[PDB]
Amino acid sequence: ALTGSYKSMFQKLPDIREVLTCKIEELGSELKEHYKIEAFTPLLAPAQEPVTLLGQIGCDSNGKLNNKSVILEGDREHSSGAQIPVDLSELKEYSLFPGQVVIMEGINTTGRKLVATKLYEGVPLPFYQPTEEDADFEQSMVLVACGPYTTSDSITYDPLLDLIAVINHDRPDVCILFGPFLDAKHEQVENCLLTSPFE
Amino acid sequence: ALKPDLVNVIKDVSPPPLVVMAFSMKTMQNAKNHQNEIIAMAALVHHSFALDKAAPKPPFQSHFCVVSKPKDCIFPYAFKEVIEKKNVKVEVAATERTLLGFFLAKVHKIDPDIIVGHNIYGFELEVLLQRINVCKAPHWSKIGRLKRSNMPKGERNATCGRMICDVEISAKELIRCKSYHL
Repeated sequence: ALTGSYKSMFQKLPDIREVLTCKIEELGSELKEHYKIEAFTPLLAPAQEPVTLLGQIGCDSNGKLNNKSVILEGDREHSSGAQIPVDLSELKEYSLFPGQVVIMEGINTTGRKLVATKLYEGVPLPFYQPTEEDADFEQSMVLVACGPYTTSDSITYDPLLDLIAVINHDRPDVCILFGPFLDAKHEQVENCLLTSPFE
Repeated sequence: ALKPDLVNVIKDVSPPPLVVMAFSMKTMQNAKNHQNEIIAMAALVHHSFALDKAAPKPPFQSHFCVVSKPKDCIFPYAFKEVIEKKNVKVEVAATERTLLGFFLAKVHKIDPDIIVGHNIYGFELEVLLQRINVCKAPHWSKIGRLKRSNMPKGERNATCGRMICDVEISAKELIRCKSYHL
């Protein structure tokens, strides 16, 4: 649960690839277990049949997306690690965004192109199924509130006052208060104003 | 053969010159169901190629062709009339069914034992299996050198008893280039 601090200011490239990979692999495997499907395909052996693929979705270009520029990339192992363009026009209903790993099904005619046929659904894991001797408890109140903590021209924390007032009023079990207790994009700061340290 | 030691090693000659086929083809797309079928193919034929000697010129001893019509724009006028004067040895045909039919019939007529062609595995051979599954011509098994109970489904075992020569892969045995796609 992250007791201490990191030890990092610099990365190492190929281990990124490693972590991307491990993510893709473990997830795919745990899904395929439930999903009782046989095997996927090295992504560049075009063959006109039903064919199920595994990968993760990404942008081809600098910034945002469309419905006509999704691109796929595969793991390190299952399909030798390369990329193939895509499209889904023929398909019906989807929802995609970068980083997201998914299974798909289409028809690979040319090899360096494909067209979708179907998109099987993701799966949640079962939540914590706890004991039956510990948690047999009563009602309970928790309040919570995020930041920032002023109108972005003053330094008063008036809203913090109102909050702590409500707090002392209603006697809650535990409250938790997200930051950020001092924004940087808060205009009062980024002109280098405050006549004080920060800590 | 019955007993596995009736094998008779003997070391006289090289095997005699053997039939080889100069097979090639040209597919074309179909935006209808997003497929790339074919309506014309051919091959040149040499009938006894020396294995332990020099090259046989002419590059062949016979050939043939076959051609069907598409469903987007149909034939220009008098193709047999225009060509057979020039005669690159093309024959008219009607159906890709008929095409595969008289293709295997050309096998039947010659029955070579080395199939020469490039781009085969990555692009074509599987398409031939697709089309023989679709059209369902009798005596399907003649594509190899055997008859089987059925045509099977990493799917290379379907073809047997017929040397599947290479033109792409084997090319890279010797000389380097950027492309070895010929």
